[PDB]
Amino acid sequence: VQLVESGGGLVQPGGSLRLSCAASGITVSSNYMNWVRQAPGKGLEWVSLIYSGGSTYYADSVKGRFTISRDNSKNTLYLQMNSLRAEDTAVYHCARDLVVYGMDVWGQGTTVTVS
Amino acid sequence: DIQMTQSPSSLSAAVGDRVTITCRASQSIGSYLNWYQQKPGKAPKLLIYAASSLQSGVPSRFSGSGSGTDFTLTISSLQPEDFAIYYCQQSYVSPTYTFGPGTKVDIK
Amino acid sequence: EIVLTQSPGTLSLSPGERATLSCRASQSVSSSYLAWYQQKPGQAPRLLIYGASSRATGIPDRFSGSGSGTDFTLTISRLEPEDFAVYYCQQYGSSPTFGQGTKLEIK
Amino acid sequence: IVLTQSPGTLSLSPGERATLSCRASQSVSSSYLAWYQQKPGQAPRLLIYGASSRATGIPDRFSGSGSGTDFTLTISRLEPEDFAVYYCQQYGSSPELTFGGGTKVEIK
Amino acid sequence: QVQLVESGGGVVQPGRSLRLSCAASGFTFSSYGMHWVRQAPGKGLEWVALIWFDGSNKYYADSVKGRFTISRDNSKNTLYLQMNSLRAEDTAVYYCARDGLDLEWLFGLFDYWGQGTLVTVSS
Amino acid sequence: TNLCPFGEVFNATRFASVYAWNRKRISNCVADYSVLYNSASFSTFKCYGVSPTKLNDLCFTNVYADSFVIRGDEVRQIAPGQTGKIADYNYKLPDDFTGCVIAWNSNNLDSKVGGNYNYRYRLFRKSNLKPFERDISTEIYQAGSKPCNGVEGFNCYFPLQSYGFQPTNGVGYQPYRVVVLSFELLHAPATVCG
Amino acid sequence: EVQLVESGGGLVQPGGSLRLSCAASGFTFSSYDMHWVRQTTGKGLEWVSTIGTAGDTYYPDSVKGRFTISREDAKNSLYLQMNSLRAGDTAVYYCARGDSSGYYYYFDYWGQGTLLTVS
Ligand SMILES: *[C@@H]1O[C@H](CO)[C@@H](O[C@@H]2O[C@H](CO)[C@@H](O)[C@H](O)[C@H]2NC(C)=O)[C@H](O)[C@H]1NC(C)=O
Repeated sequence: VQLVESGGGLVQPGGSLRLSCAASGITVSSNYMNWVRQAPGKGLEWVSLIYSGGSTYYADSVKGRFTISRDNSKNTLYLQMNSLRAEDTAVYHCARDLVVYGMDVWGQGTTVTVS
Repeated sequence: DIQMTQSPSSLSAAVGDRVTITCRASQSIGSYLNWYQQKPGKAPKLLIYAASSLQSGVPSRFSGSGSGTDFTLTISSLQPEDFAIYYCQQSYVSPTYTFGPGTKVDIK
Repeated sequence: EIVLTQSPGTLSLSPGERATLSCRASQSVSSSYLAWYQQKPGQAPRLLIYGASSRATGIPDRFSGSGSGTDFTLTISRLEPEDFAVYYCQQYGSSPTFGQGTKLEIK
Repeated sequence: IVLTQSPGTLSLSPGERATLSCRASQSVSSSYLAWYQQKPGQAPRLLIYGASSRATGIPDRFSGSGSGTDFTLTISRLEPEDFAVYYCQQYGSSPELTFGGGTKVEIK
Repeated sequence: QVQLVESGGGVVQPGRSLRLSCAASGFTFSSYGMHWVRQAPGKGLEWVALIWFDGSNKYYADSVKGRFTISRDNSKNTLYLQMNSLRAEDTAVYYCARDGLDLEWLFGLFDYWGQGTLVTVSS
Repeated sequence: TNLCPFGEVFNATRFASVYAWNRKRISNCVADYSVLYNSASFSTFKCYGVSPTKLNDLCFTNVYADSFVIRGDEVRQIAPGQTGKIADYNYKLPDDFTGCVIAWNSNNLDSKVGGNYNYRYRLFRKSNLKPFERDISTEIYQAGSKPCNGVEGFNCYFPLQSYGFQPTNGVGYQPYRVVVLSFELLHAPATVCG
Repeated sequence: EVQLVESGGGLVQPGGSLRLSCAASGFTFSSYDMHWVRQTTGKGLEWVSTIGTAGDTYYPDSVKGRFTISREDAKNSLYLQMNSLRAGDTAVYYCARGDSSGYYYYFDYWGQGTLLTVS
């Protein structure tokens, strides 16, 4: 099992960016999927969560700005980031959630810098 | 906890113009909308209930249309007496009825 | 809605000793949603314990959690050079909530 | 409450076609009649549940059909291992859990 | 893959006690229902008892109620059936099975059986 | 003509789990809603499409009573247009729900020392439950692309999870008994009114 | 003609209590529902409580336990009993009459309201 992230780069403030997390060994369209970021010098923090049924949950600080979508054909989980701010600079990891058993599959992450 | 949003917060028009305000719902609430008009400092009054029925005694200029999560109140020709703060309220969920913010229609 | 505080902020120990890391919650929460985590520098986190005392698959036997209610505890029987990283405690209400992180260091 | 299987001794050559029945009064709740296989001296194993299905590890040569009072279990060409006693059971509700009798099949 | 084994059996004169045990592995033994099916020689099958997940919802059969107790341990993965005041008809092979239903809308159906244990009652 | 069965739904000894929710049909009885009023124990009395003060002047062809036992901190999911583990896999109400939902507390009626693990809920499901549908199954969920047959291991998990109600437990994590009375109206003539 | 003259407002110390009424006229006061609606400069129109035709009471999450509503059919008076007032309680309270058209609920006639301030 692997989780490979892509799309990271440099984006000027107020712009848009599109992250992807291709998955192999676990189906994107059949599990709970989580986006968790790691700002430097600070611990982990939840960003979003998508149910197997299409339900979407977002954290308080990213409401309205972020959108999480998935495509079954390419088996890749996304996260769309609009109205970017300087406090979003972190490393974004994708994880698969079992709720009771926690998240056991992670990705090495993609890095986002805005300035 | 049902949020209610109205826009625009201000709309000015000359006498005899057509006035239109919009009422939006957080979730699909069907046809359970009620309109209000409140003169400054006086008692609010009910103009249209269920978004299509005219209250028992109301000027014929006012009319209503809309369904789902977007509702519209239409005034054909403004008169000097129709300057007030309008409200729109849902009656779908009970007993906790929640009102909108209100729209102040100024006269120029 | 749930704030988890882990004490101490940074615990200094030596290899072989028994560690005592805690994760205190603001309100009593079911023990069937607490998962400890480990993260070494420049790496993705690893799952150690789910629930309150169950070792995850592929996890050595040194880690053994305990507790219920509000006070929880992670215990390592003997510290090894590979057990010095950042530890996280995760909770679950309507969405995951994470702690502030505790880092183990050599005495 | 009661279950009946007939004939109890079916004479069939290897291969060909086989037919079984678990007719009983007091029609099943929805479709709850199950089938089991018991080779001699070994614990029984399930073949068909829900009156038409296959358990995990049941070859496609076993088929189930029946609704209400009459039920049947169908097997295509019999490999020289499906010659044993089968059991039919009503499940689903109450302590009425009952098993049938025995429908062992003859080799020749 | 589900593994069920049985321990306990033999010869006992009528009027004493015996205790069976069925250890299981290969699945979570806190979310599945248990059973007890016994077989007198050359006669047929008969269900005996049933126990839920928590070990509190025992439904015996009509012809065994009064001297049978079904016990469940979840910290050890072992099912139990204590036998008291054994009669002459009680000699059989006892099978422990696993309930493959939700236990609330429906119960009953066995998905995997054990092997069995002969018990004899005479002198 | 007799008093309606709204005396056993609210006062039954044993209540159903969320996934296997029991449904009662109520018909050909004179509606007696007085027990709902002046109870001082119903901690949630919400009605959708009909006001609770006008229940005694309305004709209802068929009244459906549904009973669950859920966690205290997720009673809000039982409503039209709500999403969650319960409202998407266990229970569902359509966007045009016409009824009243009620829920009170059972801190010491269903909870026992050491934990009452009787009440369970669906935790894994492929799709979204259709409204007013009860999908009950024990088939083990296949999370990955490799077919799984019976075994329980990696990428192969049980669909049902048990609650953990206890005596000393938080208010939001305490058991709640919730009843739904869908006052559905049919195009067929209203055989029963009032 | 349906006038709802509310009365009883005035300066009140924090944590105090009041009993404000709403006198009616022109209609039967035992067949219709009574509600209390408050208007604030901050959050606008809000629903505070209500009483029905069979002794039933309904209060919002914040109002519950603090305020109680009452009816008096003989004297045609509707009361609101308020206990343990908080600082953020200043508003103009309107008593309203509840009317229906089938399944829809609405308020047809409104009062004048009294200013209530906690100091
Ligand atoms: C469920 O049972 C309780 C009592 O066990 C009922 O509460 C009683 O309600 C009647 C109706 O006025 C009162 O006269 C009694 O005083 C109440 N009992 C107590 C102990 O106060 C309750 O009504 C029952 N539920 C339903 C729906 O009928």
